[PDB]
Amino acid sequence: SNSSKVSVLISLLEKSRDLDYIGEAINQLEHSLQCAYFAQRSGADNEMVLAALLHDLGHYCNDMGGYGVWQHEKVGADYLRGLGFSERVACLIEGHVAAKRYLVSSKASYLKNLSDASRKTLEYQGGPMDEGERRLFEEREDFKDCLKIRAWDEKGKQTDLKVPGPEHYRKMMEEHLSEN
Ligand SMILES: [Fe+3]
Ligand SMILES: [Fe+3]
Repeated sequence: SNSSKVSVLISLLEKSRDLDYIGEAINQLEHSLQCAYFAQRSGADNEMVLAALLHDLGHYCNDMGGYGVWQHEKVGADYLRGLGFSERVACLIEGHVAAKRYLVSSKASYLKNLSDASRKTLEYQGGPMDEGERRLFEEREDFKDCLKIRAWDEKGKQTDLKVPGPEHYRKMMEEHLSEN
């Protein structure tokens, strides 16, 4: 079914509120919700919103500071592939880490924009990209969308911010599973 797959996701999400914040300022649920809030606010399609909603899903579905889970972009992507999510949502989520490594190596002042948690994890994710590694990232057809998502992940750290719950994105997740 599709109503149960999303019922597991919303269950996985709501339980992140009870976790260890992984060094951030808001719990892992508000971080997920604010990203989807900023994604939907920009007028982006449903695929971009869901990707931002589940970009750090690999932190609590199964070693980094500890400020997170190893390959949380890969683990989070693989988990959604099993549910039937599109490859676009998978790669956008899997490329959210590489998006930061690109922005840091490109913008000489992007490190300050980073959270304390995200900066510490960079020393586990590969640090600043080399000259040749950022070459391949720019070759991606979703090179634009990957940078927009990471911008929402850095912006989604607000403490005094009201954001719709996971139930607001339930219908969006159900319709997405039907298209695939
Ligand atoms: Fe992340
Ligand atoms: Fe994040």
